[PDB]
Amino acid sequence: QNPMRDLKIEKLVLNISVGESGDRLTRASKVLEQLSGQTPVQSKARYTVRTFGIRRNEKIAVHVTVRGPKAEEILERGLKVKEYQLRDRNFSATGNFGFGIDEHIDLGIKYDPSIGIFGMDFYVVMNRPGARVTRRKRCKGTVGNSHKTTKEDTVSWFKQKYDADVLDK
Amino acid sequence: GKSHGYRSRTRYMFQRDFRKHGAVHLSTYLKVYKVGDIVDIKANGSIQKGMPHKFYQGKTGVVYNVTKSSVGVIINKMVGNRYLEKRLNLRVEHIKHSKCRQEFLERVKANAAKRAEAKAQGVAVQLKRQPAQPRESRIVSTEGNVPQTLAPVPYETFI
Amino acid sequence: AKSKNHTAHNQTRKAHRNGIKKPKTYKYPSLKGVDPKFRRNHKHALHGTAKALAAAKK
Amino acid sequence: MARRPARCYRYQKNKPYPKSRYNRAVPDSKIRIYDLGKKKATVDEFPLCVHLVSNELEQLSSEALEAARICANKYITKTVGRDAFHLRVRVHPFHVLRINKMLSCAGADRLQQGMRGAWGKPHGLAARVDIGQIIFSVRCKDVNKPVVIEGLRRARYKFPGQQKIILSKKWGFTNLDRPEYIKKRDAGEIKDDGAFVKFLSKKGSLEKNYNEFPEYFQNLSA
Amino acid sequence: DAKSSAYSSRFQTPFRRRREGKTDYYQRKRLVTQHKAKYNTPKYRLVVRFTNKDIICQIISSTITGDVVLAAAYSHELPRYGITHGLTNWAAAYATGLLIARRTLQKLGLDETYKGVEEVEGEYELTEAVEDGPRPFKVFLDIGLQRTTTGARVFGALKGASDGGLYVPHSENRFPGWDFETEEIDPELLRSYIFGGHVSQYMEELADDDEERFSELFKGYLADDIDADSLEDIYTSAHEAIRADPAFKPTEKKFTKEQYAAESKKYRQTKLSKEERAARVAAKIAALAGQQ
RNA sequence: AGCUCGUAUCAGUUUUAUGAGGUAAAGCGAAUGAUUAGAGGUUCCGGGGUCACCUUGACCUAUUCUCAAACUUUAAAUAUGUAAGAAGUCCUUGUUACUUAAUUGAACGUGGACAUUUGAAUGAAGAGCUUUUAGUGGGCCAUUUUUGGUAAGCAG
RNA sequence: CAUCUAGACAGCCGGACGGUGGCCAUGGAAGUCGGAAUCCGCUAAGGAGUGUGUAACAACUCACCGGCCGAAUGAACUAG
RNA sequence: GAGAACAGAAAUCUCCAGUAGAACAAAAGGGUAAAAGCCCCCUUGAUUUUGAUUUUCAGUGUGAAUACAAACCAUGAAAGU
RNA sequence: GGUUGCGGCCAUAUCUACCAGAAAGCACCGUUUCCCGUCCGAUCAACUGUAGUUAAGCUGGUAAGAGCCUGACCGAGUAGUGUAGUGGGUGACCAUACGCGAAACUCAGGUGCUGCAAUCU
Repeated sequence: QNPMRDLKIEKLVLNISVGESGDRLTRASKVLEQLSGQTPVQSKARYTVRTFGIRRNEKIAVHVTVRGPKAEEILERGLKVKEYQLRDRNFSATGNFGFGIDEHIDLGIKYDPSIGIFGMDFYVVMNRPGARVTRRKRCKGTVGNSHKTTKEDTVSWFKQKYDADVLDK
Repeated sequence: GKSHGYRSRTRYMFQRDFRKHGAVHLSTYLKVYKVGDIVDIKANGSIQKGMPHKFYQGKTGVVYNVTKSSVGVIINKMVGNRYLEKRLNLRVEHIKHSKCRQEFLERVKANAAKRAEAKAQGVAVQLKRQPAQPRESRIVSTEGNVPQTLAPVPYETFI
Repeated sequence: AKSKNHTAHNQTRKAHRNGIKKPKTYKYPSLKGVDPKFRRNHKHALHGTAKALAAAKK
Repeated sequence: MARRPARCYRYQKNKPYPKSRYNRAVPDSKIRIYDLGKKKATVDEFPLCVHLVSNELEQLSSEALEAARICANKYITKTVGRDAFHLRVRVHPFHVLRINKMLSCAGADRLQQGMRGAWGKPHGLAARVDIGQIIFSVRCKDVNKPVVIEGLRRARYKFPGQQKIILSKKWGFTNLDRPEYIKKRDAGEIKDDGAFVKFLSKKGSLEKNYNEFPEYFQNLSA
Repeated sequence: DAKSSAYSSRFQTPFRRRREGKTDYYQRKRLVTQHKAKYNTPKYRLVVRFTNKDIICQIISSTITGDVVLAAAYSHELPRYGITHGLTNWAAAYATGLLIARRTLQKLGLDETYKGVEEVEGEYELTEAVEDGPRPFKVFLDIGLQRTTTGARVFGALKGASDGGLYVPHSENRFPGWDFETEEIDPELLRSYIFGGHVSQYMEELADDDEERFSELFKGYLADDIDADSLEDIYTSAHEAIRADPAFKPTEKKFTKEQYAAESKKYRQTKLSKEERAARVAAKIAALAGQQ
């Protein structure tokens, strides 16, 4: 159809949410910089809940965002543990999709001592070439309704790549 | 305890007008005020610096001072049995040019032009305004306008 | 004990018996509150044009 | 404590004083039901509308509204059954009455300061009505006209002031006259909505008007 | 989605150019306003805008009915002066800033004085007022919605206008070569940016590296056979030609405005009036109900 | 007690032009806060009924009834500000240490043209200004608006 | 609003074949019934009657017309 | 609202809608959206000299505020504040 | 007449869907050595207008579109209100006289115009 209307990986964000901060968070930061090749940032907690052991601005989470071919190769190895198959669920109404795993230290990297075992949440943001018009400073417009990402075009993109299957339930 | 603060009873008069909130449109900051020009005060409530008192909203006075981001306006204020002149340092977004003066100015230009033409022809060219004079006699014909009769309507409850 | 606290009865009639007269402003009003850069220049302009008219009238 | 007579709060002497964030300790209304009878009936079932209309600018208390609601309902239910009428109490008691409670015992001058601190605590609710404002609207069939007339006449005795009973040329509770409602019902511009009807407008999306009023466009093609 | 009627009724739209996104009106208020004791003297704005493949510089003054233009300089007039490729770089921004400064100086008749700097060395220098003469023309840089970044092209045009004799007030913190550890500019790095050393050193490194990206980019350089050492020569030639003839020779304008209006009107959509709108809904009220 | 002048730099007034207001009214298929009734559309963020089951716990949409001194899109009447010229208008060119890129503007000017009416109506009964001092500084009633109060020849 | 010379509203004389007998809890379903309405063989006259009679006629006025009186009447309201 | 291992009403992330229904120390009201809100950066103008003006008003004080002049600074790239 | 830059009035300009766009221009797009800034060259900064594209932005058109604006002898001279009466009524309030005069509703039309400068089969 149109080469400017095909999907691509805008960004792919790995977020983890540790129950507290400290040594577990610093091991969580170094496993992500070994994962991504770039340093992550430590998300501070918004409030105090009384049930999760978190207080405000405690840095209870770590997230990092990869883009481009680094995001593409980490999604290939992110579906290798998810067996290149997924559900009709986990796809957002705006075309984005994400999935959670329970291990990365012995997934595709070498295990090293004193780092722990950490699961993580992959989340993938899908759009077309042309998403700058809602992100640039001068003339921050909208996106056209024939140019948005839906569930249907992104599961079709998930079919044409990875030779994947949907609705494993 | 009763209160008589600077902006007491200014809930509605220091609003912004409906769907006219936000920043002031930029013809206000580009209008030029000279000393002796007549302005009327309508305090834009979105800007708090240089805000006039609640008495001066809707008042009208001559500009005696023109300053960096503000003007100086002379307002007569009824204080008991006499008027006192009040000098207001107001930012230009709380004022606008009164159109009563410019209507007088175009009447002056019309009167000067009519006096210039009355030097040639039509002297006594009626410089003064006349009020709405009573109407002269007219003939009201009835072709196509036969007078339809009317009667009072009966009392109908209409409910 | 108690009395009348405040009443604006007869106050307008009192003000209008001698009339609420206008302040009766003059030509050349007071330059008190005008911009001091303008006022210093206005002094120097009138000092110049006084001598200019004196030299014009010799 | 015992309630004052209705002559204390008959006239609209005060500003309307609703239950709000400033007036919080207000007792609940003695009237709670405002649609009675077959309120689920269609508008075509009850063509006649009879209005009880105030002729005086006054206040109707919530107790007077509840007593008149009970008395009017009891007569019409006993006479022509339950599903032959729909009674609607138009006015609502939002105005809160205030009472300055005076002690009636001996030596009350020591414990009460008189008109010092005389602001009244909330007493009850009242419905502020104007001249020509409709109090009760009872719709029914054309057969049960004098039953509803006598039911609304028995409701006047519980009401202060002077009230008049008029039959309405409106088709039920609608704002349209009886001939105008007949034309729109015959042209298919009227859709039932349980208690009221939705009318077909000549403005709006034609796709939504086709989805909501298919009978009009079928009859236009006919 | 599916906004309520009450929301649309109460919705106060912003100003139209805020809705478009081209104007910061909070910024505009404190640029275009004037000291009220400077009664009818306009405040002149040097507006440098960056669309793709263009630098748009215009000296403009805000009035009641809109902004009038003194001198507007664009990128595509620089192929006349010699700059054939790279019409949106830092050096081209300096050239069009130099061009608009010389253009408005000759428009107001101050071309003989206020030469700025004939030879460029890359130092922060405000154009001083001459002794017993007219003051330099005071314009102010209105960068609009671009971000204030050290070593940006809007400060390239700011430097170019200041070097052209136009008095535009600024500091050297946003010029390239600005040290963040001391308050000292790098004049050699600024001069290299002025004459295109940030492109020529990229060209010689890419030529030493490979050929594929050196032919995908810079293909107009190979088309006109200009080299890395010739960038400074053609930019100095562009600077001398700008000083010599800033007189704004306009283009030819072939196939003129009546034909321009005619050809645009044939490929435009006309509006159906009340009669055509009533006819087309009468067609669709019968078509969507025609025994449907 | 006057003083300065002699029909005004005026007026408890209107008209015209131009504002300003947010009360009365009106409005809740307009926001906010209340409000009565039903109609139609669900995610495993419960079906309490046979695990995707007609199975009632919402929410949303479109209606509908009634309001609001401390709600409001709107919005009067009355009352209120200003102006309706000779201290003004137009043209030329003088000062500045102010301002301008400028022999640019601002302010103050110098010269010159400004009757049928010197620039709306009506009146002016003299206008303006200054001094000095007495008494008073408990009020009350009536129409209308209005607060507290059940009301008062009540209080405000 | 309903009748009215085809005879009205009053007044006075005459009036239920049996329809409650496979439709009635069969409370006292045969009088006029509290949980019911439609039946002609007549139906101006033959009524689950306007009428909890508390015992398959224990009771009169009345459902609606006749009779002949031969002119307007009745009902619901409204306000002086 | 839609989702994402632990993770559910509520821990962190992402996207969409969102005229402000948030926040602006504190009562209530007004005002504010590339902001007056949140985050980041730099500072001390919360400085000096006195004057004038507005409100309360006797057009007195006090308090608070407003616009400047002369400086000297802060910030910004500047206008400006 | 189209576009671009800066605008004036700040919805007749907004919003929700759908369609169209010749040439120019805008835009998406292409790449990170330097200035620059981030977790992330996504934003921003730089470089090339070169590999492409109208897909989107943008503009224009369509909707018995919602909204908004204008007008109406449309509601309605109605509600309200100034003045007046030794008017009425027990009062509540209403009526009249001389004026002024709405709002919701309903109907009809419309859906940006314009300034400066540049550019365009």
